[PDB]
Amino acid sequence: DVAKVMKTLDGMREGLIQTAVELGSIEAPTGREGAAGDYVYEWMARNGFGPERVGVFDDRFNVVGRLRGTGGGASLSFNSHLDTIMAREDTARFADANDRIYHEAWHEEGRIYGYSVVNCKGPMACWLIAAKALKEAGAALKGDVVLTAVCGEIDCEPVDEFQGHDYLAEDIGARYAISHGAISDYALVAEATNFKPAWVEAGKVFLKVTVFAGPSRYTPYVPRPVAALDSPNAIVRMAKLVEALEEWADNYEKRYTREYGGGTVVPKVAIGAIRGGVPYKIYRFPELCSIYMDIRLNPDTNPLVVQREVEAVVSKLGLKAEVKPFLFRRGYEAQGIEPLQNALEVAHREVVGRPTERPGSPECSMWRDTNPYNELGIPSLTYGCGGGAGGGNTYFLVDDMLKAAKVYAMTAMDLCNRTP
Amino acid sequence: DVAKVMKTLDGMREGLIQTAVELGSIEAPTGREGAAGDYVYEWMARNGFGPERVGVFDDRFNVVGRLRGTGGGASLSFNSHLDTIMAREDTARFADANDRIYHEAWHEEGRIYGYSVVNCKGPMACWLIAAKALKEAGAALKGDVVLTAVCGEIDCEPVDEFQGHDYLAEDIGARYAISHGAISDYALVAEATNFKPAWVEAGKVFLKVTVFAGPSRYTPYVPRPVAALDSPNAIVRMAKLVEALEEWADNYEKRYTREYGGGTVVPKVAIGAIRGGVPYKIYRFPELCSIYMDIRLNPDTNPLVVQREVEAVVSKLGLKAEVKPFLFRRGYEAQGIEPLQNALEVAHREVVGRPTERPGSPECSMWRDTNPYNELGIPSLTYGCGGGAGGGNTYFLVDDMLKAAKVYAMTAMDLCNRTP
Ligand SMILES: Nc1ccc([N+](=O)[O-])cc1C(=O)O
Ligand SMILES: Nc1ccc([N+](=O)[O-])cc1C(=O)O
Repeated sequence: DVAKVMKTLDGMREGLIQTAVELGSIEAPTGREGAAGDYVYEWMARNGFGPERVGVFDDRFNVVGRLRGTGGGASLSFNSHLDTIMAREDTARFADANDRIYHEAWHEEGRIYGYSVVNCKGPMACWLIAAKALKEAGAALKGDVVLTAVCGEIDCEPVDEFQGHDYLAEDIGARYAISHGAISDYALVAEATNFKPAWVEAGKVFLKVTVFAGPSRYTPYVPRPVAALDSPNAIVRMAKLVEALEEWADNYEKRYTREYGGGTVVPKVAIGAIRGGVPYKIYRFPELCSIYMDIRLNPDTNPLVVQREVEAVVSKLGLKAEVKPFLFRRGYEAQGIEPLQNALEVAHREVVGRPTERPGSPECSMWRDTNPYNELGIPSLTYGCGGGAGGGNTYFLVDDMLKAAKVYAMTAMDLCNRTP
Repeated sequence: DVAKVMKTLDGMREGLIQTAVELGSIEAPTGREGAAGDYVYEWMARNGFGPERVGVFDDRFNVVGRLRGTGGGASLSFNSHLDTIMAREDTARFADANDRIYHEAWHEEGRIYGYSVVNCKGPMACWLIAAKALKEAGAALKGDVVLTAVCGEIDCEPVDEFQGHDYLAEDIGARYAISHGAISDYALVAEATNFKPAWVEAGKVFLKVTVFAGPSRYTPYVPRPVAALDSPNAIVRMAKLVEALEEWADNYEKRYTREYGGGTVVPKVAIGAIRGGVPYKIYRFPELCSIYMDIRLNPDTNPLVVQREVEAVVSKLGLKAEVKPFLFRRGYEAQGIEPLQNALEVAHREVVGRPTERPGSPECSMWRDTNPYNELGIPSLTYGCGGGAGGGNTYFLVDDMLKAAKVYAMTAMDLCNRTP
């Protein structure tokens, strides 16, 4: 069998690239994934995978389709996300929000370009094609192959005045699709891991640290000189608190590094946002300033601890602040992952030509949709071509992309013909 | 301390009753919890718990407020749900959809009447008041008391053409509130358990069993006689398939009963809805009919197994059908429950007057929002007065409700002054 499907895949090298660019071209930042979902649904429908739209919202939804199998075999889920990182105008976070790389996809040489291709339509293109090859090559599987394309993968979260349809992400994402029928025995989340598989990822907790000072004064009355930490202007104390927290962050990752069978989890910290006062009434400095922190957790850390740590860092400075968490997610290590691990490995060795190696710590210390599957007892690991977008890589090598498709296919033929 | 708060609660017995009826009277079936959330938000705000609205939709949201503590202590979460079971016009499921009991609440004697009070504003009223007592009695707590009132508790799930805002429930419910900041060291879910605490609850999986027959014929051409199982009318084969599944259902609970520390899980089965063809074009019998089954799971059952079981029940009749699951949730047993269990137990003995006993199997075999807390590592158990609405009880005794408020208060006083 395996030789039939392999030759078949070489048949669709063009189809592989096209699907990637066509998908890559669609503007699909988190919050506008609908357009891409429609493309995949049609693509899936067109190929007889009989898709369904699972979603909280009618313009933000997941697509679940499946390649039915003869019967009595393990079922494997293939997963990737619809949304992309950069919106068309994200001038807040990028110095150059207009680079072509951020919002398009193209074939400039035996490689494919576009942040929207690396994350994450390139991998999705791969298993979409791999499923096509099996069906068209009429391969024999006893188990179903489930094709899950999800939305809201990326870590956008509502906070404060940003609530609802536009800001939601992972709550309406893969975990929704699963809890509403996209279940299988094992699941392979396809993302760029550089052909290295990982069965651990990290949780996270988001803290909104607000520091209090005051009292506000009309600028002609502001009192100086005063020590930074005793400033009445909360932006100034925040300045100090930011630098203390930056050192805490430096140590946090070292202390909480944990090595797992699945990978080595090095959980980092970052201050994603800050805001105090409003730009259109600055005549009075603000009595409070806020920062938004992204703290990663290894699978074994309780977020309440981390809050208390950050609470402590604040107390050491004699500041008065409110540390409040507005997001908490858990990271998991796969249990019972072996069958999929093994199936993947044989395929990998056959195609790539060498054993799989330990993934880099960053690839095991982030959020990937393996956590929802593992959360619900569907053993999951992540594996794909290219290097991580957060790295960040900007292209894929079509040969690599073609290899990944073979591995996905072979993994399926292997695993799906084993009885659970 | 404990006596100060106890005398205080007798101070607010009427407020206890008023709060329940006022809350019970609000029409708040799942899908319209908005009016009630607003009520609680203002109630919470009026009393200084500084509430916040956590929700996916602006008319369906959870309310989280908290009674701040001095510092360096464990924090305890109190939880109850806003929604009620029966909508004002639910003529589809109830023979008398107009009974006063289904949609209102009233104080007719030392007891309070109303399905909306038993499930679930009676308990919510209890701890809302308990929080009031502590604050008003200036009791000493080192840790926060978190007041979480949620929506989408009840098992309404979107399916088929019923998707979106109106049909969503627990996905936007408590698990949303927690994943977005309503975290504590421990959590107590207040519902009617008959003053027996349980820290295990059951999962569930929903299957849409669709059976195919045919071919369609205009009534004057329908062929008879034919055996039931060979009928062209898909409603007829379904009649046979329903009785097979009913016998499978009788056995399922016996085979899968499991005993846990938190309780004994007896997982039942039920066929909640059926529909084949449409009432406004009956001249042609339908080539397919569907039933929607609600299958509970003990925490250790894999939803994939139960599907194969039912797929089997179909295959044994030689029927061709499509068994597809459209909901899957997991049931959990609490881990690390001891501190709450004990804190609860001491209060119970003092107020109720005797040791606590094992809960009834139904109360451990359902869905309660303890599963979301436990899923995310917050040990949780459920305890409240009265007997379960699913039973279904139709009233609460004002005395028992007052006791339950005393227990909640005492639990908080104990637990919140322990350091984690
Ligand atoms: N899961 C991810 C989420 C976000 C980003 N990013 O760089 O914005 C990358 C990945 C990834 O898979 O590499
Ligand atoms: N959590 C529940 C959900 C539904 C129902 N019901 O009878 O429809 C009852 C309860 C309960 O708590 O007893």
